[PDB]
Amino acid sequence: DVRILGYDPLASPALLQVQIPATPTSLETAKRGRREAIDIITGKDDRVLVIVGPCSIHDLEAAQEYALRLKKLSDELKGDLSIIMRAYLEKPRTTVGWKGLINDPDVNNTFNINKGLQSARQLFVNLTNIGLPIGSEMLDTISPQYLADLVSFGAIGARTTESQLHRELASGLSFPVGFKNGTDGTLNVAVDACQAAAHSHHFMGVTKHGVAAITTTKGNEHCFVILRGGKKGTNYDAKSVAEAKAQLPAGSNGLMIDYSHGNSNKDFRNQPKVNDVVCEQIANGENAITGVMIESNINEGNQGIKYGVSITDACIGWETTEDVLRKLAAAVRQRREVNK
Amino acid sequence: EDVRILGYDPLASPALLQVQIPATPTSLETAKRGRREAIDIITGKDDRVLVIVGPCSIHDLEAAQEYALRLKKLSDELKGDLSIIMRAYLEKPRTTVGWKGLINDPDVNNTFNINKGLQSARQLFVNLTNIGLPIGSEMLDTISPQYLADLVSFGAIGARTTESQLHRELASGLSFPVGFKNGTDGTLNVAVDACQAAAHSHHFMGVTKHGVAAITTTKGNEHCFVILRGGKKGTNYDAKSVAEAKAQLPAGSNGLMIDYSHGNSNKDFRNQPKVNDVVCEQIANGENAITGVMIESNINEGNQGIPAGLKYGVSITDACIGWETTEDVLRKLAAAVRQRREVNK
Ligand SMILES: [Mn+2]
Ligand SMILES: [Mn+2]
Repeated sequence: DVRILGYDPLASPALLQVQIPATPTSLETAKRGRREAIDIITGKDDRVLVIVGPCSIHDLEAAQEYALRLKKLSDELKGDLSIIMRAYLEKPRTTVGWKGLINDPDVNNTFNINKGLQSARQLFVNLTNIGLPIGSEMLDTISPQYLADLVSFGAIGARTTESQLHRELASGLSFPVGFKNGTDGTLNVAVDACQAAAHSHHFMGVTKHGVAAITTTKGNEHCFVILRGGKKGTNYDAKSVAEAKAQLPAGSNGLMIDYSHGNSNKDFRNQPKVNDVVCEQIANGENAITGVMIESNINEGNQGIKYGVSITDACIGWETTEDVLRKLAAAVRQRREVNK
Repeated sequence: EDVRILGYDPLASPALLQVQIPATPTSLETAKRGRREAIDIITGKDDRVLVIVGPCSIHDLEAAQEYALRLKKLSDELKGDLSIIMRAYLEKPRTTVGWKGLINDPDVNNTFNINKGLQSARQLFVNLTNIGLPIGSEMLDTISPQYLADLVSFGAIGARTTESQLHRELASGLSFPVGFKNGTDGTLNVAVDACQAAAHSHHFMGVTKHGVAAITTTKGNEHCFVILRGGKKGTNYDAKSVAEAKAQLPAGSNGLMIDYSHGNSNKDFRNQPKVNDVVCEQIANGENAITGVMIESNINEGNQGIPAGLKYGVSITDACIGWETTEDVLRKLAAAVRQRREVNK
């Protein structure tokens, strides 16, 4: 163990669940978010599933203010959209950099992971307690034990969609999982991931009491592809969606399109333009698009190391978010008309 | 919660398996020797080539022992020129599903007896190193290295997990050199990024020798290096891909390793000796950035499906070159190493 500096004690998932209990509203909300998201990706419901909110959460109170606005918009638009807030705790870096709330909640390289996990669960409880479902990237394979009861959607990021460990993980999660296409912009690895996660897996994993055991999973048939561009180009357009559909196996779930990341070409101000392009497909009868993902915050833009502004990727601001989501809802309505 | 968890089965702790299947003094010295030689070669202290050679995966301990005996004998002959580490790969990343290796399902019949897999794996690693033959394996699982690390001289992160922050974190705490493969699309940037990330100290949740989760702090691993293994945009073992790979290395970079198989073989194990010819030509001509090579090699060539009913010493995963071809390839590689010395004086 020449490269292990040490091991510091860790509260067990079960312990944290008792110390920071979910409310009845919190649990009911998480269940509802899962039902609603399942109905949309499997084509039972004709609304669009929207995963919308910050790139990352670094500020609990700001996240709560944002949740309150989004919960109100979600009440306004619920005939047409099912909204789940991005409450992303874990951030994959290109090389190194802030990994998120769990890993370093004080954002100052002290890495108080126990406090991160307490802040993470108190956050998840606080958001779901106002009746808003939340979603997060499942990067760490141990973290979900601490938080899964509160979560209605999980994302596997572009850099881990190929990882057999993350496909294993997804195969045992109690909620829908969106696998992002690879960083090269092609979808094959995400389709492979969905198939893989749909099978039963055996692997070593951590229990609620914090010990390693052999886990057997059931297989997760609520996995879907998220289109998020990449080096081969953006993939939110009708030609990219036609190629995507051409590649889907029998049994596939609906596609989600991420407006941000590679689909925004390094410019958050592109997300409303992606929205216009996606809305046009939907409004003209595209039924394979069942989800969108949007990086949105109280205030727009980003910053390196200001209230309600991202410290990771740049987001559209609140007012733009309203306009984007109202436009999406209307495209949903128009699609109902086409389908009559 | 746990609606897609069918159950948890008990697992022996790493410490417990370490006591039940102890490493011999020879095993431990061999693992340490293998790390020293590999460090010396990737950091440019020694002018031999590091060779990671052997089966795609191990599914048969006795065939693995016979392969190891022939390999050790060859390694004694060519040790002036080549530092050889056996591939004893226990964990196999699949395109979708399929046999994941000896740990996951050692009986190869979907019974998934992971306790027996871990015992077979560790017994295997002790058997190989106990003849003085150092071993390597892909570090796919972030928990299994606790069972096995005291015996390992080289760790690989597969193309499919080079971008994964968990695997960069893992590598940053392993006591041996780690090779990151370029991505499946054939580009190198993600491997260079993985090496830089693994060289840093990380804090993450991990499993201890006693089998409980705790927060791990690593030191960072300065012995990570890039393995060129081709991919969708084409093969990358030739002199121009090598020059373009050297152009992207940051200051402080370790030497490059070229994988003859996988993406650099174009769907055909018969191409491994042809990649050898091209690689040898660069080495013999003075290329000092190429410090390692990787070869998928078994007692017999080709591969076979799973029909108990398996033919002896044939791969049940990727196709390999057979033993005879291997001896030829390595002899020729040794020759190129000697020629390089002549060019460098
Ligand atoms: Mn982002
Ligand atoms: Mn292979």
